[PDB]
Amino acid sequence: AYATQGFNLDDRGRRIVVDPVTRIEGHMRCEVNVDANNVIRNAVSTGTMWRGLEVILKGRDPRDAWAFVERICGVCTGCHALASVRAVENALDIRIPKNAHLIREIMAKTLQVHDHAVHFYHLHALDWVDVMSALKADPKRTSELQQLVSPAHPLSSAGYFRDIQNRLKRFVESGQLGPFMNGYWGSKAYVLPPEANLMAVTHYLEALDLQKEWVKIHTIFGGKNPHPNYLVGGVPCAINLSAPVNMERLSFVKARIDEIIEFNKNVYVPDVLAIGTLYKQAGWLYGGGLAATNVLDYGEYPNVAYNKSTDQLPGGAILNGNWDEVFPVDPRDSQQVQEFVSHSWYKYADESVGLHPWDGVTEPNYVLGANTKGTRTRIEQIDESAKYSWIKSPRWRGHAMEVGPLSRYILAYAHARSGNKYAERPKEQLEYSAQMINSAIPKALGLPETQYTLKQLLPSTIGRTLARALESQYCGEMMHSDWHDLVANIRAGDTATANVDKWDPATWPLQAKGVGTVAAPRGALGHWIRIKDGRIENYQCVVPTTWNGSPRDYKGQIGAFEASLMNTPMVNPEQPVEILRTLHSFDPCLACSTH
Amino acid sequence: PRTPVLWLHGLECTCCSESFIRSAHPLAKDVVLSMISLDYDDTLMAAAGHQAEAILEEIMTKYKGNYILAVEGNPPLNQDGMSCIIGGRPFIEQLKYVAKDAKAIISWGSCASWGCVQAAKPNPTQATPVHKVITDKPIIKVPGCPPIAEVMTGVITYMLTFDRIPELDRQGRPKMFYSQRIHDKCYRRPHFDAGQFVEEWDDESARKGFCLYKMGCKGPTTYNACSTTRWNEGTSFPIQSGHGCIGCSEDGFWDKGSFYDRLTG
Ligand code: SF4
Ligand code: F3S
Ligand SMILES: [Cl-]
Ligand SMILES: [Mg+2]
Repeated sequence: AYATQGFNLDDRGRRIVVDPVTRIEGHMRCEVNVDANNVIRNAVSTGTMWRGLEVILKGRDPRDAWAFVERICGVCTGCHALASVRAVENALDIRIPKNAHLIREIMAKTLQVHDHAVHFYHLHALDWVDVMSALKADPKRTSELQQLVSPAHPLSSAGYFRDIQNRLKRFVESGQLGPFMNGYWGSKAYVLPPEANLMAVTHYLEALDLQKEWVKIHTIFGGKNPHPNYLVGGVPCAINLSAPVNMERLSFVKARIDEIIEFNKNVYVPDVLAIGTLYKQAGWLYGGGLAATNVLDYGEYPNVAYNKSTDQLPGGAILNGNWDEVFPVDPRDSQQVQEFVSHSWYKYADESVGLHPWDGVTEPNYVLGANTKGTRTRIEQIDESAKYSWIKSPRWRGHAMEVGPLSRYILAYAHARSGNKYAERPKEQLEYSAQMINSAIPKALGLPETQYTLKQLLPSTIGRTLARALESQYCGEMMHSDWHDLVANIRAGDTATANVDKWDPATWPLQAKGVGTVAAPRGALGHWIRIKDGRIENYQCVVPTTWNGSPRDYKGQIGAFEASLMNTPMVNPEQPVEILRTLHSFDPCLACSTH
Repeated sequence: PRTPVLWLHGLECTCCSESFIRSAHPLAKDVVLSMISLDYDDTLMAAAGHQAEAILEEIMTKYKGNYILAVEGNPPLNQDGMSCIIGGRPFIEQLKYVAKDAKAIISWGSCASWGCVQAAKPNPTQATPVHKVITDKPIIKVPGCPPIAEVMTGVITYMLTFDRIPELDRQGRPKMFYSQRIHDKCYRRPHFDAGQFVEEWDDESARKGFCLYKMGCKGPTTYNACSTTRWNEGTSFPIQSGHGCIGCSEDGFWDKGSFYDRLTG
């Protein structure tokens, strides 16, 4: 046992293993120890995959890199491509034209909405929603709940909910439960009434049909989704009012954006507010982890291209829960972002040191500690005192940080309180949400009104889930504005989409280094490149789930996943309901984390 | 009864799973609820850990020789296979276990079919396509990074309707989707035939939709349904949106030179 970051870690209790962790992207193993009362007192995050993209990129053409690193992940599809072209453009001093900037922003914000909404319904919801309980719901009371939760949503009739319930009934009655097979249904960890469960399952199905429409924005500008195409110097989708982009194509994009705004406002945000309220009422405010102290994001979405002071999700770092002081974060500073491998399956010359990604090294070293139960190819209990993950350990000035929508919303709130007007909308969303969760929704449902502050509500698994939903809504609103700016710019006579001045490597400096950062759906993404004689000399990625899912560092400090599980009671230690609920609130992408 | 599908995940980026749920005809919702029984899939399944593991043996026993194994991603042979760990063991062991009693095996995407990005030089994990590991079972390759959504659901629909693998070419790809090269029916073909090419991004030729051959388009050597079926309910495809085909459905496309270097001859 040892103490770190205000957590008292203790591995003397009962050991529980969850492998595979499901309803995530990629491969993760989680182990915990629980005390005599089933409270988690130790948590261990193990990334169980590695592909070696950083190694594969060496020697290749910087202009091709985006396509390779895009394939780090098909869920957060395109965010790595964006980071890569930004990194290369930064290295080569390339400034992209306004239309390329706006199209990239629209694609980024489309990804945010798609990723967030699909995560919540198709990966996260089953941690809050009991599908079998939905079968016992009254269609009429479910209609009445829907009208209270979101009066503007037109799909609310008793008949509609009855037909959905009937389809669920016959599916279950077939004896082939598919994705619901061997579930934790009926656990006391589930608190929603039957009607809330049926509403949620109905929206699960609605979202599954709708999500395919949203990504058609990627298809127009990038050719396909998943894995739309990008370009160093701009975008390939040339404009002509026989061209990739004309007014009809832009009108199509606007129709999709308008649908997105309706979904976020009428289905997604209200569901999360309602579900959050009910779990708040149950007292389930666990999962804060590092969000209560240390959060980071690079900052994103400048109103004015290349002007970071205008970031609409302004970033930085907060330490020790002090929301009155946001420290600036510089991805170029060798003493800020560093990665350790002390407890990771890699090797450095000196593993007491953290490497900035321009100096990063990725040499695999799969080896298990002396206290392992099992063998090298048949692990029963992983040894977290030694190397236990394919995920590196990123830290900021040595501090362990949480990243993600919650981090961005805490940073936005802090910025807004200091007088940053670019963060006014996120502040508005947060204050609106707190009032709904504390007062409006309880009043509507005949529950007691509560008085939680944002400082109390946000650092929790509920808060982390809320921030994701609000961010989806904000991104939809922002790309609506971007669309108007794009069309206005084109109509004013600027049709440029690519700067080709430095396309040819004969124009390049003989060596260069660059960094590209992105507020990816799961948090702070950076790609760091060194170019030599037209080729990639070094390419290192530090990805949001690398931060959140990181194993312990040289000092033994825990990462966001491990911290978030601490001190959480489990109804039944052999049913990982609470473990999944909190882990899923980070939207873990394990392919991203390891690359 | 609906045919069980056990959808395994090796080393992957999950693009194939994502593409599958974009299908408009049929809807993925209808496939899952009314066509197959998707009994194991890490991406969507309710159960985790021991409860998820228990599903495999239950289905394999009850439906022996009568379930479909779908594989996304691939097994690594380096790091003693532990660069992809499932249930404390190498993925390759899970793959071989579930494969042994499958009626048919679908290799989804370029990862499962050929190796894709992780198998690009120098392949640090020795990522290996499914057919090089499983050599005694019928395998249909559905390559592409990812494949087109309707190609994926089209393969499933055929297999469920007919209880047969569709006719395959010599590389194991379904002829109903992979018989044409992109260049055969690419709408920019009249420009190619007339020697009308984009030569720099956003030049006048690019704004008129001229052929992308000189910008590196690998359509002339790539078999897929992209130029006709197109992407995301026929909305576009790479070439229509202005970027050359990078050859993503072809074996080893990452190591055929820069995507922006034109084909020779
Ligand atoms: S764009 Fe590519 S596929 Fe289309 S005609 Fe030109 S070379 Fe052939
Ligand atoms: S890059 Fe792939 S998606 Fe089609 S157009 Fe070429 S085969
Ligand atoms: Cl390949
Ligand atoms: Mg890295």
